[PDB]
Amino acid sequence: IKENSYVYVDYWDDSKAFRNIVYVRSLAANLNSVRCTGGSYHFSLPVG
Amino acid sequence: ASLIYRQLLTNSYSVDLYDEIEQIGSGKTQNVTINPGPFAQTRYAPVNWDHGEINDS
Repeated sequence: IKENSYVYVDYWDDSKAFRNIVYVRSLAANLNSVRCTGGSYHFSLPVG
Repeated sequence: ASLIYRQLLTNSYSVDLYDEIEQIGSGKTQNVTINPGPFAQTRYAPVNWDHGEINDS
């Protein structure tokens, strides 16, 4: 994933506020930016 | 003016008649049909939540 790429997260909840989202005139929101880090992966290789 | 007392005593049978009036008018079926007004109601839809489209390959 790079600057060219986007990442999507579908989300839903059974609260009143989210249950009332069937018709919408405007939906704005601000979020905290966060860091995504990648771990390590051993490529299981049967030689070398 | 004394005639009112005589009329009340004489016509007392109308009391029992009126008791019959009310206690069988209650028995008779009535239904006040409150309306829906000229403005009509409607709910959103049957809406169910699900995960959106997934980009598989």
